[PDB]
Amino acid sequence: ITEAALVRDILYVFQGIDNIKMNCYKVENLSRSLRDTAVRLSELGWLHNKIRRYTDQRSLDRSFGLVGQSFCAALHQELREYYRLLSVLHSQLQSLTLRRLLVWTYDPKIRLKTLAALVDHCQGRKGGELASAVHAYTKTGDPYMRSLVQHILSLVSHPVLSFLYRWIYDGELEDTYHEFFVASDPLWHDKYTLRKSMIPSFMTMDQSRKVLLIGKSINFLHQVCHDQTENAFQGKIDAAYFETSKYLLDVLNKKYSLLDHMQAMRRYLL
Amino acid sequence: ITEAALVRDILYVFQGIDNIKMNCYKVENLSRSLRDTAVRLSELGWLHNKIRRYTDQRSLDRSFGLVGQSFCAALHQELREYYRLLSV
Amino acid sequence: NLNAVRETMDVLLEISRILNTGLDMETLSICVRLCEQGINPEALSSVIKELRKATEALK
Amino acid sequence: ATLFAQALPRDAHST
Amino acid sequence: SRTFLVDPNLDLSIRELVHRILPVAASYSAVTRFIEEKSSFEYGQVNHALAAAMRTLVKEHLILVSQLEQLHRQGLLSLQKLWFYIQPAMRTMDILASLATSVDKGECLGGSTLSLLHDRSFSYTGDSQ
Amino acid sequence: SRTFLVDPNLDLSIRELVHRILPVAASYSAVTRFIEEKSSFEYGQVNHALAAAMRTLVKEHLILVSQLEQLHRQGLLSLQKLWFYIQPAMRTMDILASLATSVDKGECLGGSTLSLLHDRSFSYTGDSQ
Amino acid sequence: SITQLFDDLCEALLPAANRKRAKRSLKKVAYNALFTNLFQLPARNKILMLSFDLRVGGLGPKADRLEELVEELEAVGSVLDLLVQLAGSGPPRDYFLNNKHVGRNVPYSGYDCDDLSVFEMDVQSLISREECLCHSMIQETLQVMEAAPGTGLPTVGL
Repeated sequence: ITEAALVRDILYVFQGIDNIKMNCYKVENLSRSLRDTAVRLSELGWLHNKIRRYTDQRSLDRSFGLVGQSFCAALHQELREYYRLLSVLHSQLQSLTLRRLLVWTYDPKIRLKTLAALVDHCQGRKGGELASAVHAYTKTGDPYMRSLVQHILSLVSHPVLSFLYRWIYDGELEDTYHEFFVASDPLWHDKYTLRKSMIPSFMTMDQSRKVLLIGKSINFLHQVCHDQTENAFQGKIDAAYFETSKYLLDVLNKKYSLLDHMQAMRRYLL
Repeated sequence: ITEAALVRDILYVFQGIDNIKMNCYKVENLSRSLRDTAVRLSELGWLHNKIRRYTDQRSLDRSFGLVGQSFCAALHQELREYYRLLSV
Repeated sequence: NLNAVRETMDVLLEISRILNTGLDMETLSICVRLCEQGINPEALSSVIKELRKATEALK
Repeated sequence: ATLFAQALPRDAHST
Repeated sequence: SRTFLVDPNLDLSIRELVHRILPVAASYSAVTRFIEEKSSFEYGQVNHALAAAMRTLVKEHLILVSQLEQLHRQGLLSLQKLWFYIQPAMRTMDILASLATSVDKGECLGGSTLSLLHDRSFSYTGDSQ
Repeated sequence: SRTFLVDPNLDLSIRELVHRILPVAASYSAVTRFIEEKSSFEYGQVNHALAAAMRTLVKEHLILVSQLEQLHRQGLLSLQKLWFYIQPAMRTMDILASLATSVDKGECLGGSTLSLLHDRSFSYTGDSQ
Repeated sequence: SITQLFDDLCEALLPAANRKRAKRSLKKVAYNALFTNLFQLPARNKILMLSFDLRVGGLGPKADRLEELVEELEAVGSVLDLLVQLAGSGPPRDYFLNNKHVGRNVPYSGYDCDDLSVFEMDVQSLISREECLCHSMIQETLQVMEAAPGTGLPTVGL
């Protein structure tokens, strides 16, 4: 068996398509110096399967949510590039050898090491609980991983910050699948519940009670009151707080005179 | 039969003038990947006939009226342009 | 006033972005405030092109 | 002036 | 819903990759049939302009196949290089082949074809493409 | 701490020189095992970035073996010529195989792994490499 | 703080990593070059002369935007006079484009063949970018994989 023949099959094992067959890609003759280097190279292709099965099994059911899509559709932009590398490597096979591949594919042996271990740490997490389990991969320090995962977080946390900017300025939460941590009940004491489970890790437990209070302040301002209208992130919550609440009292003291009843309820009832 | 030869006849079938002959423009060798794409392309020229026969059969009799002329003479300004594309 | 001088400073970034000037947001506020002092802008075109020149000799 | 001679359009060519 | 046949005697290292490219063709043979049918007047003034705006993308998909053949003459187009080029087309012609199969399942015309384009735009709230 | 076996029947003029090349492999089989272990989260945010910056050199050591095989095809690589080529690698993979065995001896994580890199940088005050 | 505004400027252009003496020497290049011009025409017109050169090479609406902002920036003049000097120093979709198939009342046009001709160049540049990458990715690493032992390696240079 010529060395070139091995270089022909390996360029397929990098994808899943099997001399080299299918958990290690056991190769089945040739010299021992060849089988060993194939084994490690063939195994990189096996990883590509574990990351492909997830983005194919969960791209089937329609009950994975809105966050579980921006994650399952951000594991593809990090795969087209892995399909561009396989393009270049195939054009030169017409020269490269085994010992020349090791340096070519030494870096995509790591990105296919974080992604193939990022989809196992978050298996049953849907909704925001998934955007909180791909953030527990940023406390790593490794400047190559912390700058990769901190990009997938910037895509996965886009739908979460889509409900938030909706449930703060308009107070109209809408999610057929239960993802947002503000659960409604089909106007102050009930119909609003802080979901302890679907709070993202990158929001402190106190910040989650200022959104449930700005959403409630606007939802209640419309129906019952009968009226219609990072660090910069923390400043946005407080800006939406020191304006909405200050307006809720004005409409509740001029259109209903809440204070003029407290005084009048002391003169007579007390 | 070279691919260039097909590109030579198709530029005529776009007009009505027929390898490609005359309701589909049945082409009559070459590989299947070529005949299929010619068939659809050749058929566009057949359409051009149906729109040309009307603006030629009714441009003959003088009992079509005054509206039937501004229609039969507005199907030509939308055909000179189709003759500019064939030029390019 | 700081709301006005923010908008007037925000519009001025775009006309420096489509004119393909390398000035980012920080160097712009530096140069805007420095031009606001009264320095002649014909000279500032030379210091930035030279600071960027000696910066390239390092890399 | 649509009766007399006018210049050619240049649209016939693939500019 | 189109089925394809490849070869009895072909290299297995190719057929497994061929079946990875075809899902952009089968997802295309169901869009071009949605245009040539839902253009009939008896379908409302909405199922028309939906089929027109769904045609400009088909035009841009025909340009992407032209630029590949012209790049194929110089031999610079290997099979592995192909699987990466069509990726923008495998995602778009996968969206339209899902609307054109969900507007005809439950017969929609008028407003009920404008509702479906407002929920299928809400599910992709984290795709941004 | 790896041990190797060469040959019962080999030329003595080779085995004495083989044992002069292996100390770059045994010093390598203890660095690649330091990366795949001290990358576990339960080791702090320092024993991580130490294992990452200790990986780029392993990448450049894999390129130095590639350029040797491509130079081996033309036969221009004699055994005597090999002992001279890897000398930059016998000094570097001898430094890292000493930190990776002195950070795990006394369990260090956090600051006590940043002190050791400041004394092992003071001992080589006259090496300059 | 004119003596400081030149000190903060010299920090931004300094690329992040001696970073303590270079700032002292770069402040010289700032002063050695500032006084050469001092030793040795309207404002909006200079933009239009650059607005013209925009429209010629295509990209009309962008040029109609550059003039749209300088009209609202009126209701500061010496600031735009500085940007026009560095115009060439910088470093080197929308479906509701032409799309005669969507609109409320789209006017009759007839075939154009001058929008479809600049819609295949939008694609031809794509396939020519993802091909130079594969020419600038297999080259940057084969220039090291095949060389003399120890050239591209930094640890062997010690």
